[PDB]
Amino acid sequence: MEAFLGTWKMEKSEGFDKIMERLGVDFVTRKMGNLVKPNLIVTDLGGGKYKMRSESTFKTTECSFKLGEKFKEVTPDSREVASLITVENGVMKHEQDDKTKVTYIERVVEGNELKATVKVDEVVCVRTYSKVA
Ligand SMILES: CCCCCCCCCCCCCCCC(=O)O
Repeated sequence: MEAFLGTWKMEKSEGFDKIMERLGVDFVTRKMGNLVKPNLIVTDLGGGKYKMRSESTFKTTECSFKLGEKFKEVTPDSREVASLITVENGVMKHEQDDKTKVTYIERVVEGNELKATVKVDEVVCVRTYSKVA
């Protein structure tokens, strides 16, 4: 998790519309989701716990978790999901099961850039972030 710590600003997004469409996100929310460019703040809480916070004009969302420990998450579009985050060969692997679809998120860091790949069924989205601090 150490590679992911800090603040990251979203620069570009591709395919997020298609992800939201597949997940059943409603029209108004999708309009918002396609516009916003969130920050992502990843913090070490000690004791193996971490927080991810996402700030945007839509809302602030966050979650605190330990690696390899299933937890309840609410997504930004207000689905209740069962989530599980691990790190494997440098890749943060974050699954979200909403009981209809499983969303697979992979985050990777190379230098100043964090790339978040989001997959639902065959749909692929990539969101690229730059390091702020
Ligand atoms: C901040 C905009 C929220 C818009 C609502 C979209 C809800 C779809 C949820 C997809 C799961 C979360 C994807 C996070 C990807 C990332 O870290 O950039």
